[PDB]
Amino acid sequence: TTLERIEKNFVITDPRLPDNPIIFASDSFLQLTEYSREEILGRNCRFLQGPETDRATVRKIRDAIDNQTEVTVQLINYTKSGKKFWNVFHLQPMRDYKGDVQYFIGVQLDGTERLHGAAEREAVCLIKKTAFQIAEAANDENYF
Ligand SMILES: Cc1cc2nc3c(=O)[nH]c(=O)nc-3n(C[C@H](O)[C@H](O)[C@H](O)COP(=O)(O)O)c2cc1C
Repeated sequence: TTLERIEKNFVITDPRLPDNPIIFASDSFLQLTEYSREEILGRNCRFLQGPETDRATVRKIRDAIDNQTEVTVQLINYTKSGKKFWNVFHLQPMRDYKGDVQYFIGVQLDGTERLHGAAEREAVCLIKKTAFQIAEAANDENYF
């Protein structure tokens, strides 16, 4: 139940810094994407995007960041070696006591296909629970 013990794909970014960089990436995220921490810490997550990534879906994420709201989408992402995967992606802002966004949590559920129906429902339920758990752990450890 510790932040570093959560065995899920996620990053935490700081939108009060230039270009909303990654300030924490989970071990699972590194294994999934094949990047190491000296490669992606302090960088924006958009390195996951590539030729087949749908630009309109990316705009939805952009808008949600600009508006400081949550969002859930499915989109194609790329590992460092350039292999494609489908990503059910959930963005969850982390607000302090007065409602200022301190960080964004980003959770990735990787797969080989875009999901529909009950399988999409399941995936979305899962990543939204994971984001809740991350937010609680980070706060309980005064991690950031
Ligand atoms: C916490 C967080 C996690 C993100 N995770 C992903 C991701 O897993 N895959 C992806 O394609 N974009 C992800 N993004 C989106 C990019 O960082 C960026 O916000 C998006 O591409 C839109 O901004 P842009 O138009 O400048 O590229 C994430 C953003 C944040 C803030």
